[PDB]
Amino acid sequence: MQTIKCVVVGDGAVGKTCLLISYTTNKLPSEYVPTVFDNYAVTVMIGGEPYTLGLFDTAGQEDYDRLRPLSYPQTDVFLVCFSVVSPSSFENVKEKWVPEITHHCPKTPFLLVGTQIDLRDDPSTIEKLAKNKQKPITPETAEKLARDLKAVKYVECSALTQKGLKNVFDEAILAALE
Repeated sequence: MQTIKCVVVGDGAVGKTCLLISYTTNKLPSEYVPTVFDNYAVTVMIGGEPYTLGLFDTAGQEDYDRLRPLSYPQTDVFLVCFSVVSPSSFENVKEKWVPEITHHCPKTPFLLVGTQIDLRDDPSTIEKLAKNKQKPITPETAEKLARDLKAVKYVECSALTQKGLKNVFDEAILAALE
């Protein structure tokens, strides 16, 4: 019903910032991409939809320091992000972190996302990597692991695939209803 907070957690470090500014529709072609300040609170309206969605990023443990409280969730929508390249972040986020998130509560809406798309690029990093090195892990591979359960969304985001995290802000208002 009211603005809701959301945080992004992934393997080690993911979509540090470029992800936070996704909706910003900055798109690589644009030099704009300040990372000096971490964003996680922005008020934007869509076609007459006044709401505010907070978004986190990298920060592995998202609390490297254990001293901090491990209880009292400050988010209602869990956003998992992994770089679309290197089965490392993919195999972990959806597998190793899933149980960590599940422990917090029985079941809750889960949005699936990725970072640095296919290696901060996709067109100049796929051909340069080598056809036999492309080893993509999103198209269907990602859908399988989501199906293993039942996330919510299914896409990526990286100064490009931010064709979702953009259309997400609007979906965020839907989460507030819950």
